[PDB]
Amino acid sequence: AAKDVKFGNDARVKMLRGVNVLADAVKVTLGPKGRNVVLDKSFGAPTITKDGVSVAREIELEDKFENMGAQMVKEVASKANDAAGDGTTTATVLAQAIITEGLKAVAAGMNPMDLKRGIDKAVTAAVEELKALSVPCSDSKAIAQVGTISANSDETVGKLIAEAMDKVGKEGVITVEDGTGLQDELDVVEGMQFDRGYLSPYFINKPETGAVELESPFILLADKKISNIREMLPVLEAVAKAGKPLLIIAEDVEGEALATLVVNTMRGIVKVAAVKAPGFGDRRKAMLQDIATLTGGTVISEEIGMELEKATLEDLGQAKRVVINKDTTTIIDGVGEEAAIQGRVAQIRQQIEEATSDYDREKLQERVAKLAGGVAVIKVGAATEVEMKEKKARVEDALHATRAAVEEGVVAGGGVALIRVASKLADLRGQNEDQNVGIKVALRAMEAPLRQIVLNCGEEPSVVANTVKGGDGNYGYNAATEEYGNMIDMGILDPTKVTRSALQYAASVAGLMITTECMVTDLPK
Amino acid sequence: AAKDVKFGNDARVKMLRGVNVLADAVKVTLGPKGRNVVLDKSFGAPTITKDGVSVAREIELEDKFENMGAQMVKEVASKANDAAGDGTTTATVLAQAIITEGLKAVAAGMNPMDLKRGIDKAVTAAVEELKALSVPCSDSKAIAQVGTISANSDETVGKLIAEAMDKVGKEGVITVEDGTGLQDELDVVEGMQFDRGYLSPYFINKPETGAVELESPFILLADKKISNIREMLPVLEAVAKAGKPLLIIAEDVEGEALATLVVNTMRGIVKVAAVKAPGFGDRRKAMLQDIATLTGGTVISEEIGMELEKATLEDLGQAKRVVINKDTTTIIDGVGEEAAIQGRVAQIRQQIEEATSDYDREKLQERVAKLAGGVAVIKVGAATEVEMKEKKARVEDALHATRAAVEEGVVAGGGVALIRVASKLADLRGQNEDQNVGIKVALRAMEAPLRQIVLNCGEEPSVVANTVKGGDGNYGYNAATEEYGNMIDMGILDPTKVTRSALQYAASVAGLMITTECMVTDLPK
Amino acid sequence: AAKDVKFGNDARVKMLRGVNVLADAVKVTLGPKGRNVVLDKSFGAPTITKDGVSVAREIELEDKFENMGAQMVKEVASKANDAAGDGTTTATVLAQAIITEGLKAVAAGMNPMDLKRGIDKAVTAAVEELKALSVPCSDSKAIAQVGTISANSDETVGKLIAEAMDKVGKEGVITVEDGTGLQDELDVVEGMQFDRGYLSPYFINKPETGAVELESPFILLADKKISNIREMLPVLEAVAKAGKPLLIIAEDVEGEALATLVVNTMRGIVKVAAVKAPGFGDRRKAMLQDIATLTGGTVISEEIGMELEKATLEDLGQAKRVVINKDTTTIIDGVGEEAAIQGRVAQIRQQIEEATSDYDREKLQERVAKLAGGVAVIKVGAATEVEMKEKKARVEDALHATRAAVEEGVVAGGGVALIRVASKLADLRGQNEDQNVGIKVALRAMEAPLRQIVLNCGEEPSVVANTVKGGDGNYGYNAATEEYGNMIDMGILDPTKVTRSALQYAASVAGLMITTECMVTDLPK
Ligand SMILES: Nc1ncnc2c1ncn2[C@@H]1O[C@H](COP(=O)(O)OP(=O)(O)O)[C@@H](O)[C@H]1O
Ligand SMILES: Nc1ncnc2c1ncn2[C@@H]1O[C@H](COP(=O)(O)OP(=O)(O)O)[C@@H](O)[C@H]1O
Ligand SMILES: Nc1ncnc2c1ncn2[C@@H]1O[C@H](COP(=O)(O)OP(=O)(O)O)[C@@H](O)[C@H]1O
Ligand SMILES: [K+]
Ligand SMILES: [K+]
Ligand SMILES: [K+]
Ligand SMILES: [Mg+2]
Ligand SMILES: [Mg+2]
Ligand SMILES: [Mg+2]
Repeated sequence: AAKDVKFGNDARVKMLRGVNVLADAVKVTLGPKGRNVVLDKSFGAPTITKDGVSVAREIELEDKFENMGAQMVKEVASKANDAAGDGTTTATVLAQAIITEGLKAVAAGMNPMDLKRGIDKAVTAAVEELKALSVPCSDSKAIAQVGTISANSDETVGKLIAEAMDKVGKEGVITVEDGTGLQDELDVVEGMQFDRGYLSPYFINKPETGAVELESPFILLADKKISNIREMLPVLEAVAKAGKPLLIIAEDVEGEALATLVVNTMRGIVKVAAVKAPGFGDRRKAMLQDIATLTGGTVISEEIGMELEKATLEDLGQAKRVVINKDTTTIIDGVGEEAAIQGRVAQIRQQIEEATSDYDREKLQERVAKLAGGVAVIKVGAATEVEMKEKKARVEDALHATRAAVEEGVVAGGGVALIRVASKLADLRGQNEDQNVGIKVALRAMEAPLRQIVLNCGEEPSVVANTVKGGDGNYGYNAATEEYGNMIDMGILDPTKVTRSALQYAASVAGLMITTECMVTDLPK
Repeated sequence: AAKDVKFGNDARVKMLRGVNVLADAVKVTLGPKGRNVVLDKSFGAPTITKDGVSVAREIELEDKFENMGAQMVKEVASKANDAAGDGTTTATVLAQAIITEGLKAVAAGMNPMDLKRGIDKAVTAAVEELKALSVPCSDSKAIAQVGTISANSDETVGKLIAEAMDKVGKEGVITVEDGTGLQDELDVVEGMQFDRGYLSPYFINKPETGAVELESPFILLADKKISNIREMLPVLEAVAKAGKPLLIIAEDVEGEALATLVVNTMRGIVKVAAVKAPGFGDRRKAMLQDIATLTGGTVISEEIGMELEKATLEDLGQAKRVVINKDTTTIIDGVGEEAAIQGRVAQIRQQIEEATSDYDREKLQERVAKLAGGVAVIKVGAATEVEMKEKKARVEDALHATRAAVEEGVVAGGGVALIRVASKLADLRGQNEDQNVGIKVALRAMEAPLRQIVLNCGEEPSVVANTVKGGDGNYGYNAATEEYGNMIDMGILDPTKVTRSALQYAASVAGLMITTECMVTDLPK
Repeated sequence: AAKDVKFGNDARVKMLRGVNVLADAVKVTLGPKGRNVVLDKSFGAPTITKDGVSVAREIELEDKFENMGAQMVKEVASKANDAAGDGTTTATVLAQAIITEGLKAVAAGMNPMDLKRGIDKAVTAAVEELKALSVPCSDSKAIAQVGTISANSDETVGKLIAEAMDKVGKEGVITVEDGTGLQDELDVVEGMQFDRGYLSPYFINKPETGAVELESPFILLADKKISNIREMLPVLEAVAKAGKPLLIIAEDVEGEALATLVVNTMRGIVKVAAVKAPGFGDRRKAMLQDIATLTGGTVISEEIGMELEKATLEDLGQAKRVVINKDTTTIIDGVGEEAAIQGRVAQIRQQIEEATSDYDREKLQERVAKLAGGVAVIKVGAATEVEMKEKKARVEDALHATRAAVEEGVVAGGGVALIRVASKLADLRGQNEDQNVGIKVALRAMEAPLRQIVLNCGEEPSVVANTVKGGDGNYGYNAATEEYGNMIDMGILDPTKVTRSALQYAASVAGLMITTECMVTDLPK
């Protein structure tokens, strides 16, 4: 189709007007007291909301260029949120500020590549300083406060997350499902999680999750290197006869076996998800034995001398749910008899007092954690199905945020540590003075988040910024209570990973667009 | 339909504006550091890319004339890439420069035929000087670096190509297929390749390949000159009963046999692809015997005294794939028993120590290479299907580039040998001073590739050109590291054939446009 | 439908603008070095061509009057080409020149009929002088050069035509069909050709040919005056039972016979094509006997005493193809046994040494030529089906041109003999001075073809014309090599009939439309 082609600033101002309008609409919702926005409905009384994601979903511009600039900004904010979990409106504010400044600098006739270099290395140095500032978010209080701020001040969600992880542990998995009545319920069910996932994304029947999700499956358990589908065909027929999804745990699947597995799956014959055998060596065989006991399955290992041709439904493990991540797989409610699982746990424990090696110490700790802690299952109790989905979404958002905080730490929330680092990295410079200017652009733009928080709360952005500058460390300004103090004390915990990802993706999009010189779109007809 | 007819400069400016806009959009991606271009998408997030091919795929103009001029330019760049393998954006820059200069010179009231003569003979002289500069690209390092630059800096692809060709050899074939897991695997399978292809393009069921591709076929092997389909009909029925594709390897197929073969193929009765018997004389019979052993087939030769009427499925050779090029056919995974193929290889080897003639020396070297080296089969391991296709297409592009470099050599990359030759052929002149002007046009425009590379990298085109002019030979400027040195050293290898084809097709299109005086299009309604 | 009606110059200027635009687009392709024209296509890559036929296929005008004027011009150029075989662009140049001159003369208030008279008698005198200049094109060299220039410099086509006619002869037919592989093959097959064709065009199932073409037909062979369908009804049923086309060769078919034959054919019962019996008298019966032997048929004559009711499929002749021209019929690959045909040939030869009369001498020469020379069948081998059709069209055009040159001779090509006659018939005058002006118009426009040839080659039209005028006879200017010399020697042969027909049809159209005073078209809505 005939195309409208733009070059340089022609496209750039076109992008930037849409970006700025998008963020002008979004940033009013930043902070605990974001400004009201009435998303118009097709019918009836429209919906009033106060979060950046809600409005960002409801935006389209007649100007195709402004619209697509908004589309890239929304895309990059989504990229951040995937690696952040919150700060979505904060990510939008950062994106607008850095994008607008970078486009204005590009229009100033100065080097775009140097802008990108300065911005990127400044972001790397800021990530390093945040990691230095990153204190480990491990305590149940900090986890509760992370689930609080992530779910827009919901303490109970983070508190229950901390309880579930304490009950089950990291070697297990916490899963969220539909609640029965109106109250959530947590169950430490018989499951496990090992750090081996699907060998091919072709097996993913739930592409949104990035993990194969099978309900009440048959679980083949192989401690062996597999090369041919001829050995596997009777098992495929057996599983297809009962109409259950199929999960393979093998030491290796190679060549024709995997090829015909892919062929049979794309034909829809069998729902097959094949993963690596956890660990290596004898530990792998023992862990397969734990799986076999928990799911009522059996280990198919050549050391037994038994072949895969004669593998049947009882031989294959049975669970109620399995989730096969990229390099991780978890079993939820293994159908295998629970007292048998207890006997296997006692077997692993007697193996524990037989071993003494610290490597073996931690490996057996992991095994007993997987088998006994099982899987945390959360059933969200809510009244209306719309509130059911709302609450569940809050729950997984807080869960992802708590994982990010555990793995990256939490800095003081409210945007005050940003002011701290601005007081710190005010001296950062690049190889070219253009890189210096990009660094200073970043320093300016990165105080904007707190500024917009205070603005939407109805108070003074820059005055709060200056007063925080007067302080140091966690000294800052609760924009909800609007009080100066230690943000950690009043529970405003923004994880290191959240702001880190938001800033990194904002830098990525700003640099990429700074280096953009032409574009092609469709004609406005 | 009523037509918009243009004459002379009326059509010419129409063409040239589209050409110039096309290249203005394309050339920003030239070099290792091409400029960002956001191709728009029909929905959601558009596509950010940095290569001229992708953007060339996404361009259409409302102006019919500018659009259609850009269509010829895209076509001619494709013609170059077919005979080049890369330099696509380089070919686009060359095409714009030469075409624009030639159109301006035509508009200058000056002889177009002389322009074409000057441009063409200058391009021929430049091809001669490039061949003089063409150093043989035969070593694994140079092949790896060709696969690197062709795939936009991908060393591993060229390195694996060098390994595969060392394992299999020239007399075999390297084939790329879908991988099973996430890592590629290379197999030296039992196949072969001889330099005889289809006698009629009608047999090509894969017109894009220019080669008949048959999967698990029946392979008739005839050492005889066929003339009638009456002898062939029982074989056709036998092959059609089993539903396999059919590949004839005959000394000759003539008259009624070929006619009714074409008729039956048009009716879709049998998938028949007939090829010449490799070589001539007794060597041909020996090679048919090698094929018969490798594919489990039999040689149908009149010297045995047996007739073709009694040819059946077991008699016909069996492979897993066959690819019949224009004058070349390769067999991939011959179903014939492998130890039998080994016995045949030992037979050819004992024939080797029976012979002593150098002609026979090399013929038997070729035979043993074909039979033992077989076919290299590469299964590209990738996660997502989109990245699967991306990686595979990179692989075949680098493969075509490596073949071109082997058959033509590599000159120093980055556009520095172009500056060398400009310093060299600055004295080239034509019979008419118009031909001289065309030659000087070529000399000017041919430094533009490096200029645009340095421009897109963000640095000075003409200053780099001058500094290279100060140097000689492989002295030049890495536009990625942006350093002056020997462009051969850091792997910047542009094959002789790539730039040769790009320049030749640019000259062809420029001369054709220079000689064009009128054109007819549809009315713009 | 409501009509736009134009009178006199109102229509005439409308006509002339379309004619002039058509020729302005076409004439750039005249000569061996015609200018490039890029026919813009609906999709993909447009088509670059250099011949007037291709561009003439690609023209339509929004102006209804100009469009339909160009439609008459294209029609008359087709009329010329049918009676010429080439000079299509030459005919277009002549048509534009004469029409434009005729219209500027009519607009001068001067007699149109006198213009017509002058033009027509000038064309007749020029035809007479061309025939005087016409040297017989009979040798294989001249035939090869005719097939060369006709196919735009293709020597091999004319050379193979000369070989085929030497092998088969005038009394046979040279047929061109699809080749099997990639090379053509010539076969002197058992056929014949006699100078009697269909008695009714109703029999023509191939109206484009003007000849009934029957594939593998049943050939009734009669030596009798037929009057009734009753005798043929059993034969019609016999032929319809086997589903073959039917060819009658009878001394005469009259009245109800032919009428109900037409009825049965229009009902589609039988594919009947009835022709005259060749010659008259006993020679006719003997020639029917030759047919009966060659096609395996039988002669149905009353001298035998046998009746037509009992005529069956074996009695009817069998061939593989028959082509029934207006007054000529040829048989290609008579199914009749070949050694039987040889016995019949020996029979005719012994008849030869029994006869002595020169009339009988040449009649028997013709008979033996028909029976032994048979039919030349050319199977054009080519790679692509598009190139197959291209080559077939080239071959048939060269064949028609060679026939025209054999029957009319060749004058020196390149347009130099036109300049010769302009030196010669400069003195031609008409009865009225208006007729004189028309004659001078013809003289002026007659040098225009060479002028346009030299123009498209990029050189001086009028200077070449003057230098040729300085010479005489075959002295002229090769516009490809651009050299002064003998056109006959350097292979540039333009047949007398080609230019004769082009000029005659140009004169016809010019005179007709000059005498046009009004016309009617549809309204432009
Ligand atoms: N008491 C508080 N004082 C100051 N800032 C807060 C407080 N509670 C939450 N915030 C910050 O305000 C933001 C709420 O904005 P919100 O509309 O949720 O956008 P996002 O979804 O991007 O976080 C959070 O990112 C959080 O860091
Ligand atoms: N390190 C380098 N220094 C200078 N030039 C390079 C370097 N690496 C690659 N190139 C050149 O840059 C070009 C990459 O441009 P690209 O967008 O791939 O266009 P194309 O597809 O036409 O090659 C290659 O043709 C290559 O010759
Ligand atoms: N070597 C030559 N020198 C001069 N004239 C030539 C030569 N070869 C061919 N011609 C003439 O040029 C014409 C080619 O024009 P072409 O595009 O084929 O138009 P047309 O199809 O009407 O002939 C021929 O008619 C032929 O008479
Ligand atoms: K909020
Ligand atoms: K590139
Ligand atoms: K021509
Ligand atoms: Mg929030
Ligand atoms: Mg490239
Ligand atoms: Mg011609």
